Amino acid sequence: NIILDLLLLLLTIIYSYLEALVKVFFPRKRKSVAGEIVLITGAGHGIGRWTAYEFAKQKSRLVLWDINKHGVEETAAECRKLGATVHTFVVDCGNREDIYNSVKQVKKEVGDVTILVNNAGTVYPADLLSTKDEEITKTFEINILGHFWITKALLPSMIKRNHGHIVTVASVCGHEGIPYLIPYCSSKFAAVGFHRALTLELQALGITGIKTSCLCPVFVNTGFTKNPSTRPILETDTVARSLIDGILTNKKMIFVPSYYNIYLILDKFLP
Amino acid sequence: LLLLLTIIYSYLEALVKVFFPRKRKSVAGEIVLITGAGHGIGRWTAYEFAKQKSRLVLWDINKHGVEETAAECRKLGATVHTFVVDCGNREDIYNSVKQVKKEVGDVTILVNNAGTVYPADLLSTKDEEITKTFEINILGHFWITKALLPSMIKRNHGHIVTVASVCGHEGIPYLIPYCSSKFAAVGFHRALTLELQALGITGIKTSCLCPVFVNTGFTKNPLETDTVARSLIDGILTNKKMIFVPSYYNIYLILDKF
Ligand SMILES: NC(=O)c1ccc[n+]([C@@H]2O[C@H](COP(=O)([O-])OP(=O)(O)OC[C@H]3O[C@@H](n4cnc5c(N)ncnc54)[C@H](O)[C@@H]3O)[C@@H](O)[C@H]2O)c1
Ligand SMILES: NC(=O)c1ccc[n+]([C@@H]2O[C@H](COP(=O)([O-])OP(=O)(O)OC[C@H]3O[C@@H](n4cnc5c(N)ncnc54)[C@H](O)[C@@H]3O)[C@@H](O)[C@H]2O)c1
Ligand SMILES: O=C(NC[C@]1(O)CC[C@H](COc2ccccc2F)CC1)c1ccc(O)c(F)c1
Ligand SMILES: O=C(NC[C@]1(O)CC[C@H](COc2ccccc2F)CC1)c1ccc(O)c(F)c1
Repeated sequence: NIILDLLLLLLTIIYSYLEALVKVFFPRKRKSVAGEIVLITGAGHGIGRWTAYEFAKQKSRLVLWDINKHGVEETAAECRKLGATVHTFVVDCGNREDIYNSVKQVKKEVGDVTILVNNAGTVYPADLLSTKDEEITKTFEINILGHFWITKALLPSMIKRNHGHIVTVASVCGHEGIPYLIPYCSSKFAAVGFHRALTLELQALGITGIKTSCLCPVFVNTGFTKNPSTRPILETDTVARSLIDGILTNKKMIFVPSYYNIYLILDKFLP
Repeated sequence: LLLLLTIIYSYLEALVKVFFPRKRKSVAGEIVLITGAGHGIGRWTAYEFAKQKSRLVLWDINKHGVEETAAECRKLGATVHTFVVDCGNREDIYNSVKQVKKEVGDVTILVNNAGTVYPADLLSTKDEEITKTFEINILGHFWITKALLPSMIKRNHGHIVTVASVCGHEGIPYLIPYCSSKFAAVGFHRALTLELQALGITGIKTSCLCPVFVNTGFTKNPLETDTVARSLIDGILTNKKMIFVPSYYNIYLILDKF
């Protein structure tokens, strides 16, 4: 217990310092996203909202979607103060029909989205037998099925121009199971799979201009879930910074904190 | 290079399997519910359970195919009950669980095998088919497990078998909706294992079957059915959590993480 704490803590410093060393010695080049049409779902609060702020500083043209009218317009007001041109829409990102109709409006009002951030998410923590079936369905409808309908609507223009970036906001819950989050983990594993199979298909289809990134943070202080009872302290602006740095550098799998990948590599060796 | 790692891992495993073997439990007299048992993996898994002397509950939307499996199981000496159930339909699942309870009793081993696939690139897929894929390959696992888990918990004895794929571990072009639904099946199994553990439920075991392509006619040809059914039964009896078919496929998965 004292031995395994000091063992993994040393690697939380070893992997982290090794990465910050390679990041200066052999760096990945940063692209520009200025003037790109960025659509962010769940832009009304938390990660989506702070990702919208990063894109506003990057000089992108923003399209913000959310079911919360007040929340998304509040993010847009901050983005406009940052100097960005912003369009907001009230869209249920778990509703296939609402998504398609809103994509026609985005096309007519702004133009063709070049960067899609599938951020909107839901969760109803409970043990399997305490979950409501309506909750399981909502979780899948928003966390994964919505990613299909939005990507399918926006991908044809990106393919035609051979230029785009599909950003999947998953979780470390898409890599490991967590108790009381069975429907949620399952939907997040589905998001990781969509990103992986999408990357491989574009490659197989000879589509070189469309990039893919998958954001996998640990618990974040956004109010999305109730703070763990007794238990890595992660703030919203840190996650939004990690995501923007990942997108600009065309990084496929963005773990937040980046060192979290050692636990994932370790699990693939355990008895 | 990789052809050698395949022979090395395979022979290392067959060596440990005789030197330090896992003990095999009995499933004789257990009430085993197998979904999509009207053909392929589910059918040949039903045959393995019939030889194991289990009581069988076979579900499928293919009535003729499921009664054909049942006839073979009965020849093998097993008692078998068949039901025509859409394992992607929540209402049909719940009503059928009422009928299973009234006619057979409490299921102790659940095999979530029923599955669907519509190969096509993302932009060629039909939205109705993406929904069907999720409804059957994962959402159905929630409704069936939720219905059958309460009796297993009460008795602290059960086994939840998730039939996923290597597609639940790696992405495949032309199988985006399918891979996504299979990743969801792997995640359900992983989070379910960890939750039972956290809740102090020691008697309920979990296994996840992840085969590569199998010659069942599930998809057009780019591993035989009886081989997969044998691997699954050997995995269940030995309480193995992750059953890759072929078992050596795990080296490619360990390699991808580097
Ligand atoms: N918070 C964490 O601990 C954590 C960790 C890892 C990953 N994530 C993921 O990050 C994403 C954003 O979560 P967050 O922590 O910023 O949460 P949040 O509660 O701060 O905000 C999520 C936003 O999504 C919106 N939304 C919900 N349902 C929607 C729908 N049907 N249509 C449109 N918008 C909808 C909400 O209105 C809200 O503004 C989610 O996909 C979540 O699963 C969160
Ligand atoms: N065949 C492969 O290459 C392969 C590889 C890995 C995993 N798998 C998985 O193995 C499982 C079984 O596939 P298979 O290869 O034996 O296919 P199969 O075609 O031989 O049979 C699948 C069975 O599922 C039944 N089914 C389909 N929809 C159903 C529904 N709504 N309700 C009830 N039953 C339903 C079908 O009637 C059929 O009998 C699936 O979960 C599949 O995804 C298959
Ligand atoms: O950890 C996240 N939230 C915190 C919770 O809200 C509260 C704690 C429970 C886990 O509780 C236990 C775990 C193991 C044993 C016993 C527990 F009780 C998960 C939900 C969380 C939620 C979304 C994410 O996307 C994410 F990465 C992390
Ligand atoms: O491999 C399985 N089926 C085979 C196909 O039926 C036919 C080939 C395509 C993949 O094609 C390509 C992949 C990469 C590059 C170029 C391709 F053309 C998948 C579907 C298969 C199907 C279910 C499973 O569960 C599984 F594990 C495997």
